[PDB]
Amino acid sequence: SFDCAVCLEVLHQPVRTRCGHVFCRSCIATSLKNNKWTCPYCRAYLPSEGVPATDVAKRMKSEYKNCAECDTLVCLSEMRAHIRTCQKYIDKY
Amino acid sequence: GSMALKRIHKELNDLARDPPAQSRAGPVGDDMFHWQATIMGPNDSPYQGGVFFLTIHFPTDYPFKPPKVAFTTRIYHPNINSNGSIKLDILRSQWSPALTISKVLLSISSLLSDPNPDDPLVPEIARIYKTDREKYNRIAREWTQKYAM
Ligand SMILES: [Zn+2]
Ligand SMILES: [Zn+2]
Ligand SMILES: [Zn+2]
Repeated sequence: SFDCAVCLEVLHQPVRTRCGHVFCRSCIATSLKNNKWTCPYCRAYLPSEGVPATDVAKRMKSEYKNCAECDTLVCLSEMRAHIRTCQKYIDKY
Repeated sequence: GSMALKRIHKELNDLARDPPAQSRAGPVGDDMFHWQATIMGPNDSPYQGGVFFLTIHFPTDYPFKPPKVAFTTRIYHPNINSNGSIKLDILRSQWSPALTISKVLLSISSLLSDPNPDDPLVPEIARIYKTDREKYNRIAREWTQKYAM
């Protein structure tokens, strides 16, 4: 599973914490404004966002998934890029 | 569309796709930030066979703050008062952004199964849960029959 536990969408700019938990750059960033120095999954202390999960980024390039709204087949590494330019998604919000 | 709205919408999709067994929750009209939830009284608890109604108010910075959740159905419990306010750590200082409304409903279900006499909201019911369980079980099943049935 390449889902982010915070936004519950496919990961975008995946970042791994001290505690081995993987989130969108922007989701772990935002969590640390609200609840600072705290992992938004396991509540453990965090000195920082973590590091790029380049191992996770890599395997998402070789994974595919049909879009929840329009059902077109999308590379996992490109899913965020699709959903922000998917008319159905946009016609919901 | 805010991240709060997208996340509340995602959670609603997931609950329709893989329904829970002893919980229904859904928006009230077109207000996506205002949900009503039903939970069954847990089997092998004094609440069994009762249906309990809950009001869920989502904050505009969801999921970084917890939903506000109160019982509308009256219930005899040390951690739920007459106003239907719930003392539950994950609805307060132990909220985390990874928690979802279904994890909240299950956590509330378990609070019916295993009350928290230490750190109570209704000291009179806490006192009785601690000293004479059979009494708490008698009165709780009495309130379930009048209110939740
Ligand atoms: Zn995310
Ligand atoms: Zn963690
Ligand atoms: Zn699409």
